[PDB]
Amino acid sequence: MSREEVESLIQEVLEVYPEKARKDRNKHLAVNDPSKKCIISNKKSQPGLMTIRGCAYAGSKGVVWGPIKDMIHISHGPVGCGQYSRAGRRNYYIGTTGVNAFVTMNFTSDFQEKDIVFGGDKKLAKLIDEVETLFPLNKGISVQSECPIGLIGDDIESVSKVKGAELSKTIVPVRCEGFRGVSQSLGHHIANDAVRDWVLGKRDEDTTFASTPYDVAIIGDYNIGGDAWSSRILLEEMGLRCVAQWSGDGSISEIELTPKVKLNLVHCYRSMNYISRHMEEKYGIPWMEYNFFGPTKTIESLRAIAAKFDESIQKKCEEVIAKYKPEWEAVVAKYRPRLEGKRVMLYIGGLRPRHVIGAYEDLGMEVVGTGYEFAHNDDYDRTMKEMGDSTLLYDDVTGYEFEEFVKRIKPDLIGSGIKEKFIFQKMGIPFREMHSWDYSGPYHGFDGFAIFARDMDMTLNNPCWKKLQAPWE
Amino acid sequence: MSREEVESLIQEVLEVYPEKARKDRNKHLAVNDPKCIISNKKSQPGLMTIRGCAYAGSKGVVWGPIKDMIHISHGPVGCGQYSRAGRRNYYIGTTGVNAFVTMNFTSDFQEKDIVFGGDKKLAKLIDEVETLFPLNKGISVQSECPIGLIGDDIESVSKVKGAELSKTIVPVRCEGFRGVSQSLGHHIANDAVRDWVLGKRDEDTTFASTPYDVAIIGDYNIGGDAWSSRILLEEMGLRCVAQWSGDGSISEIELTPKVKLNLVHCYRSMNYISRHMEEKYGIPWMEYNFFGPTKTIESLRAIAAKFDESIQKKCEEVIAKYKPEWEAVVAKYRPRLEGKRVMLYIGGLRPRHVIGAYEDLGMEVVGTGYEFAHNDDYDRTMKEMGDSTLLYDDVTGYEFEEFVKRIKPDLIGSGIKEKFIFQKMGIPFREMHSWDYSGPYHGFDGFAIFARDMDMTLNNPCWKKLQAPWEA
Amino acid sequence: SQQVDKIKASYPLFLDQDYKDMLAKKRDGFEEKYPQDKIDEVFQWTTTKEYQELNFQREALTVNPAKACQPLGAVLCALGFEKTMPYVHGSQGCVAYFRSYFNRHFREPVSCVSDSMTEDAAVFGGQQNMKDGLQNCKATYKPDMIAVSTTCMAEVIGDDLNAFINNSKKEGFIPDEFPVPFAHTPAFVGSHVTGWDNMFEGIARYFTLKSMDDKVVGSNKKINIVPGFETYLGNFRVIKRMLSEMGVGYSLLSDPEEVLDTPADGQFRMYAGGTTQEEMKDAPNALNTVLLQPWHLEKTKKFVEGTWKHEVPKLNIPMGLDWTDEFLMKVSEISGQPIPASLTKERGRLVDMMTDSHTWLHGKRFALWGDPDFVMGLVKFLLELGCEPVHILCHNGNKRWKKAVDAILAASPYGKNATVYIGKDLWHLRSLVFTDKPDFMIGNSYGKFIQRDTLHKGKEFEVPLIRIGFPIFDRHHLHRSTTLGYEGAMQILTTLVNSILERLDEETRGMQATDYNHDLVR
Amino acid sequence: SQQVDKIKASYPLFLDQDYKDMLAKKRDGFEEKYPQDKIDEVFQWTTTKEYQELNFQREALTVNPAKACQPLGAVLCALGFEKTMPYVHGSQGCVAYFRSYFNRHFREPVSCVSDSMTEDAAVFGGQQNMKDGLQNCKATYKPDMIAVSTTCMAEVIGDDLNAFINNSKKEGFIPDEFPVPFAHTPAFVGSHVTGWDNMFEGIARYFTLKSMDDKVVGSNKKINIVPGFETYLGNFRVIKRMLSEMGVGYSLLSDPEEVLDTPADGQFRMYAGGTTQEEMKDAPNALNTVLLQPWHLEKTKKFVEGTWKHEVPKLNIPMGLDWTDEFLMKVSEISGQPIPASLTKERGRLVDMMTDSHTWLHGKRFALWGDPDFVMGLVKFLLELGCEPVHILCHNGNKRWKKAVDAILAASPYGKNATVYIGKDLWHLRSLVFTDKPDFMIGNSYGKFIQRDTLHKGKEFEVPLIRIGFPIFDRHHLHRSTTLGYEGAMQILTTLVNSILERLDEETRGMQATDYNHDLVR
Ligand code: ICS
Ligand code: CLF
Ligand code: CLF
Ligand SMILES: [Fe+3]
Ligand SMILES: [Fe+3]
Repeated sequence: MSREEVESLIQEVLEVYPEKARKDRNKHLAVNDPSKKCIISNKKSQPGLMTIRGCAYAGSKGVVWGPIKDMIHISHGPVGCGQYSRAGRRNYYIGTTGVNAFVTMNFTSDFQEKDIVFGGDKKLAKLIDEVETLFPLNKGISVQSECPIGLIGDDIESVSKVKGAELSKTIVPVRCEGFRGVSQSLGHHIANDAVRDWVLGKRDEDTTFASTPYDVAIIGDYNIGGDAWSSRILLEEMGLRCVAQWSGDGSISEIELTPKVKLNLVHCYRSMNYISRHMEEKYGIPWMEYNFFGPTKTIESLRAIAAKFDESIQKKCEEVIAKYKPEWEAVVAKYRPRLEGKRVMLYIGGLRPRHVIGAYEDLGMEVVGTGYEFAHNDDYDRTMKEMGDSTLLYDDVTGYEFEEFVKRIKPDLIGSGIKEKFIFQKMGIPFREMHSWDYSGPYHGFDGFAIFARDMDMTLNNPCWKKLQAPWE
Repeated sequence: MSREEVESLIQEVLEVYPEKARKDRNKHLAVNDPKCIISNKKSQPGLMTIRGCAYAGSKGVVWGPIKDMIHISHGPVGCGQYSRAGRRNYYIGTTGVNAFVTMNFTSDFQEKDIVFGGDKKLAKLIDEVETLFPLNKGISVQSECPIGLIGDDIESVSKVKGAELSKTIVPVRCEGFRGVSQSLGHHIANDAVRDWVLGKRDEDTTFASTPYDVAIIGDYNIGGDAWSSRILLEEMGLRCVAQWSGDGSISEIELTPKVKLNLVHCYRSMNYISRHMEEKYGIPWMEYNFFGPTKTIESLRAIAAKFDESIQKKCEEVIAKYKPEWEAVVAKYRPRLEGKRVMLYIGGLRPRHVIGAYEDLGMEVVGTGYEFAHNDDYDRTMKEMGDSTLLYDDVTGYEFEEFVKRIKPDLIGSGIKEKFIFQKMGIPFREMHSWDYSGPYHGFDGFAIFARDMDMTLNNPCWKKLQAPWEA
Repeated sequence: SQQVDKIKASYPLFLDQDYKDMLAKKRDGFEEKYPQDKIDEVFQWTTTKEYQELNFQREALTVNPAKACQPLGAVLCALGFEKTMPYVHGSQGCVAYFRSYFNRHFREPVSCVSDSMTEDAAVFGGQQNMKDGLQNCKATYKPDMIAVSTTCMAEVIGDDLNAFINNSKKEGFIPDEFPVPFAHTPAFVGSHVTGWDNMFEGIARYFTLKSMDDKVVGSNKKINIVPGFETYLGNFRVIKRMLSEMGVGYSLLSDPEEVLDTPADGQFRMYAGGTTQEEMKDAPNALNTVLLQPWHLEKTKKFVEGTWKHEVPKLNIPMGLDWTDEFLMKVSEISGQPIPASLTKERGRLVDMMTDSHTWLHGKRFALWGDPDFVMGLVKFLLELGCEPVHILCHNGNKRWKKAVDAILAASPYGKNATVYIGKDLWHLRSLVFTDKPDFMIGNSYGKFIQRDTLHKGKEFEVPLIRIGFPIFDRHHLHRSTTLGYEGAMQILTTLVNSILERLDEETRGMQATDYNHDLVR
Repeated sequence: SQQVDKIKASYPLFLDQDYKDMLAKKRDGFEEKYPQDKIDEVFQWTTTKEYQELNFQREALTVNPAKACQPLGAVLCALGFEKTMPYVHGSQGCVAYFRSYFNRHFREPVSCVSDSMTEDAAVFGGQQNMKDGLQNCKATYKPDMIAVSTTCMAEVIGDDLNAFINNSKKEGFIPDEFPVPFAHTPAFVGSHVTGWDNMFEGIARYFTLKSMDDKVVGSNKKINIVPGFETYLGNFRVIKRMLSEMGVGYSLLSDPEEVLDTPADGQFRMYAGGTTQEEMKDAPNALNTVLLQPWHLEKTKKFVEGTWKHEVPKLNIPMGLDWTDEFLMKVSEISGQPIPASLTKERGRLVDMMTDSHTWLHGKRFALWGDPDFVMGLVKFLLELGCEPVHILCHNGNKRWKKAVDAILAASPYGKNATVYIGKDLWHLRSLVFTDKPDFMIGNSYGKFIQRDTLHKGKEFEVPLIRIGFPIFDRHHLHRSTTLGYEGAMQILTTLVNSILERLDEETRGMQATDYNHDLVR
């Protein structure tokens, strides 16, 4: 329950590791107390410990670039990467797939041995020509590098520059080979820099865009189940004009137009803080962080965004809060009495392990443990404030550690990814997917909170959990 | 097919029966030569006859298809339920609003309706029908078994409630115990149309007539069979004022006394009201056959001769238009069905009416028979069937199996209570009642379907697979 | 006009212009049809709650019933006995319908005979028909046994079956020791499930009532299983499967599993398998008797308890998680055999499927109908899955059954919006799914016309049908399914969740409109 | 806006007017969208035949592949062995994808580790990761064996698996006797099925190569069964069920049936069942070895025949009627056991179902795709039902396989309009179903976007999908189905016939339009 137990539990679990892994894993587990202070992150994964982490290709193709809908993204390399990630993440978009949008499609060079020996650059140029005859309405091409691209001495940048100038088309080389970095984290950074060097500056000397004092861009909202659409409505009801969404339902033109906005609203810090810092240096555009999980954080974030403008936007902000007040209050009234006091454990990626705690507490729930796959030290600094004392914190948790932590703490609900869902459902612990929203959502904004509360209730209080044991042992 | 074979076969099948049934069944089995068979007689008890009842012949056959009328299955719940949507009398309409064919209206008799009678229930029922189905254009009351045995009087209810609501309520006493077959159901149903509906417009003079007006009698639109026939006669120039009863309305039937000609497809089920209209209205009637090209060509011309030379010219136009179509059907499917022998057992018309369609595909009918046909039906069958072919009336399940075991036909055409018997024996089977949910088979457009359906079933690969490769 | 290389059956043949114009000219000139604007107004009226109130005030007219008549069930009960010919004393038109009805659902041969009582028999009784009928049947189809029920004709004129059979053996039409069980099965009483009850009670009486002198309960160390009116082949199989895994001696009394699933191997078998007469005569020596569908086996229970002196346990139909559990534990207590790890695993995997699919099942609103025992297990399983059975209809249900079901609903929050209807028909249900629209219907093939009516009002009002029950005519081989035990629960679960997902796929298949939710992973 | 009365998820939430206008302003203001009439004209062009010609000229671009990479199959092969951890030497992202892919299809845990080769290993080799990885995995998850495959990274830099493992044992990272078989599974060669072959052949030689002197063929009187890459739980179980009914001793080598179907009983089981190491050592003593999917087991075949000296019979996959017969007849010949009466009946029952359904199956045109053995058995069975496999596609098929399938089509009239494609993908197939419209598709969940594209062109061009294959993500528990043997033939037949009938019902539900064909009995 607290302090000496949780820390004795941590040494309890680690006694099974070889010394090398034990010493390294010890530094990634810690107990909270609201400056690295108590835990390291963003380090190598110990081999053979069943990590949940993905690669840098996942962080660049599946996360940042994939959602851009009017572009064609090519998985450059063997056929595995693009296939396992085809339509795996529910970053929603409006469009005619195969004609002017291509998110859920899988374009690949499908490497054979002939291309590992000879290189795959000549094929890539030939691929780009085939793409252009068959998909004339694509507004850009990105080349996501898979593991073999770097190890064989290929140069995708020269192909991109030559074919790009030939076809007068933006062609984005991205060196997001899976062996780079320690996780999806470097994938974001590689992808951010690839947006910078090849897309973001295309309209720097263009002056035709009619700006306005309320122009704004949403950064780090990938529209999981319409999450970015549940956020946009609230901002435009506040009087703002949202020029772009990165990258959920986003377009190439929305990215190119972002340097014209007055404020960059960063939802996901871990994956987009790189391009935000560059846009403040190059274009002087300030950027702030916000949180649209639950009514508390959303109301707090709406007011903080309005303060950056004039009294009109601040007076609309209070009209919006008042309009949705009866709605989210009815949601809380109906579902909090069913979820009050239930303890939840979380393990997600780089933002949500902390960003959803406010939503859980609005329903009266308590996060007794959270953790990130690939977060950095500045992510854990923000996490310290959002969680109580004596709560468990884990970085790059192992399958064994996670299972062991859940057995001792006995949380009432777990929120994580697909590679953990079926482990704990068999253990009798209700489980919600906090990546794909368990094919439900959206969870952002006020409209998302209603779904969120409904989803946590239906699973926690489902009758199926009472029937795990046979009435005869 | 030696003819001492078939006669000796008929013999060494009836040795299983006790003498009483053997003697009566011996008269219902004969081999012909184009006066040797009796029919329309009682079924022998406990021998698994394929026959239905007079309720089936009246509600399920003659009246049911009439779409803007509501037919009440008067009696316990069983009869209306097993016959709901059982046969595919197709119609155009909005079921539950202006049409009601596939619906099941019943009085659901309980014990207190059996002891106290169900006429008070029948009168309150007719009211409930009027409130919940205002666009119905008539109600018929089809009597199930108990109605006549408990001394009910549906007609007094029908005459009282008929005048009160100024609506036509037809009492039909088609109790299943009456008669020996569905045949009497036809007759009882025919007499009920004659006495309660057909004369409705004897006074009227407002229907503008036409020398080319006709009406089809006895086509119940199984899979659109009536629509596939009406097209052929309307392209010939004739006018079809009525279809009895496939996709038929009460108004169409009421206007039938105004035609110049009645074309009867099914004689056995509709000859009754056909003769009556010739007696009362002078309207002549003629038989025809729209099964296969040969019989359709022959019928179209015979029908055309009853008119002037305009129609006979429009006739030969029709024959020439569909000439390439049906000829393509034959060239494609006759080489696949040529020389193969069919055994048939159906109801009262098709056992002889489809013989010509099977011949246009090069098939031969080594045996046929009827469930409930009369002796005049078998007189017509003598001409259509060849020499030394087996004929059976009200054949028993045991007889039908033993006949097929020896004759070994290439395809059997019968009903649903026989399909899965001969399929397991390895003999292809086509339903000649429901067309096996295919059709239509009438006319030229139907012959294409008919030919494709006989071929897909007879030459289906599944038939060469009945024997395990390790049991041989 | 037919194109030889692309031959069109009725659909879509009559969509051609020359047919559409010809049907339009038939209507306008001869049918005197009501104007479409009127029939549109009427159809809309028939979906209103005002119409529903008139609909539910009926008391004399029944529209689209959800039941059959007794003899139908008596035939099916009889088919479950070895080399037994079903025989219904009365008029022949009923057997034509009984066989046709079962043919279309099982797509198999269904052997049954009549003694073809006619006008003459109505005024003098059917005794002669019974004498010739039995004799003609025994010599022609060589059954080991003939089980006699009645049509409603024979029940009205008061034919005494016991006397008529005894006179048939007295006069030497059938041997005196030839088993001829009989039951009165009047069609104006109860429904088809009652015919099953009466037939089985009559067959049990014929083989046990006089031989009780030497019967001691439990001497054969077996349990008797009475399945009731059952039209799924997998339900017979799954019961005998679990009992075999438990190592429990059992006797399934009335087993039509073999006869209704004979192989197509070049020969037709009239009889196959079934309960032997030896098992029926020895049934009173069983430890106890279990009734799988107790809500239409009332008479059978009274006889089993009154004459065999078996303590028939109070078990619900083994449908769903909880009731399959109670069923195995009761069989384990009676037989002394433990529940083997094979069934403990199978239960676990059912639970695993429930947890895997609960997010799509939760809150889904179902209307459903069928027979009382089948319906109450479906309602029970639906609540266990987190679904809401909004409309529960059982035309042949009684009042104490409704109170039992209402108690199951009250014991779960997912039954808060549920209402149980008895004595109502599928035209009553048509109104209910219009005024209190659920998401799906669980019923037989007669529900397809309710889906057809809901679709006519509008696509957002359509209530898709999920075909579970009897009869199923417009789908093939569903009679092979299972709805009992854990296996049956797994099939029902899969059917339900995948019905929800294919409907979601259909609604979100619109490009650039709703296909943003056309997820690959669900 | 949300009503707490009826919460709306993404669908149909974003159909509300206030969300609709917003997305319209987002489009008009900042998306620089092409005019809708351009998008329509282009979409139309993509359905034409000119586009198909361009589509089939592609040499370098692959769009929507129908295959995965080798290590995926190596993981699945390894999960079938008792208490073994699949271990993929290479970069960790692959393993995260391998587990996710299998989690979503089986809806079960899938345990698999990596040694997380990173930037440094690309220049110095991954020998250190293999040392600590094997030591970490063995102590943490306590497996009895560790099966090693590779990612394409580890293959490009040329890491020698044999030495890396040996030097891990030499230095004491794992005991010298701890079983650690291995296989090079390069993602740029073949497909996921090759990874299954490579892994199994590598596991085989590990237990068999240096021990053949003590082996004599047939001394254990059993038959080895190698299932290959198999993702239907029923297929493993139907093989074992029929072999037990025949009284044939067998060894199913690679049996993941238990681990992919553990019960939910309040406890997680990382390992469950599987082929033990003792069976793998005894496998050379078998009468013979049968390959259920020989077209992706050629490496294993050559090892079994060459080293075990087993005369591997030339058998097609036991899919359909004829090939299930030849399979049972071969197993009978090898084991000497006769085919029991239970399988004779079951075959007949499948035959009976074909006879009852042939009218609806005859002439139906199917496009289909999948792995080579699965596709040719489905092609064979379709021909046995009288169906036309119009478009046959196997992305990972070779030309020797295509000639084998082309001869199967030539031996039947129902393969006359059939063409077999190799090296093509679902974007190729999307053109074939537009320009040569079949009636249905039979494939995995990826075909759902092809059906969505056909419907956009119009209702009359929609080609419904029948989900038979791998992966199936948008339905629940179809992985429990069966496709092998008679039982698998009956499920497929049932799925085919009823999908046809559900489409007819949908097309003929129009009130007073097409419902004239909305028959109750079909
Ligand atoms: S981008 Fe990141 S792992 Fe910030 S790679 Fe990952 S759609 Fe997670 S915690 Mo999947 S840093 Fe987004 C994420 Fe968070 S794919 Fe989604 S849920 S808010
Ligand atoms: S000959 Fe009807 S099935 Fe019968 S026992 Fe009565 S309700 Fe049931 Fe014809 S009219 Fe009908 S169908 Fe028969 S009863 Fe008579
Ligand atoms: S870490 Fe990441 S996912 Fe892994 S490969 Fe590398 S980029 Fe890709 Fe791809 S193709 Fe199959 S899954 Fe690998 S082994 Fe080669
Ligand atoms: Fe059958
Ligand atoms: Fe599972």
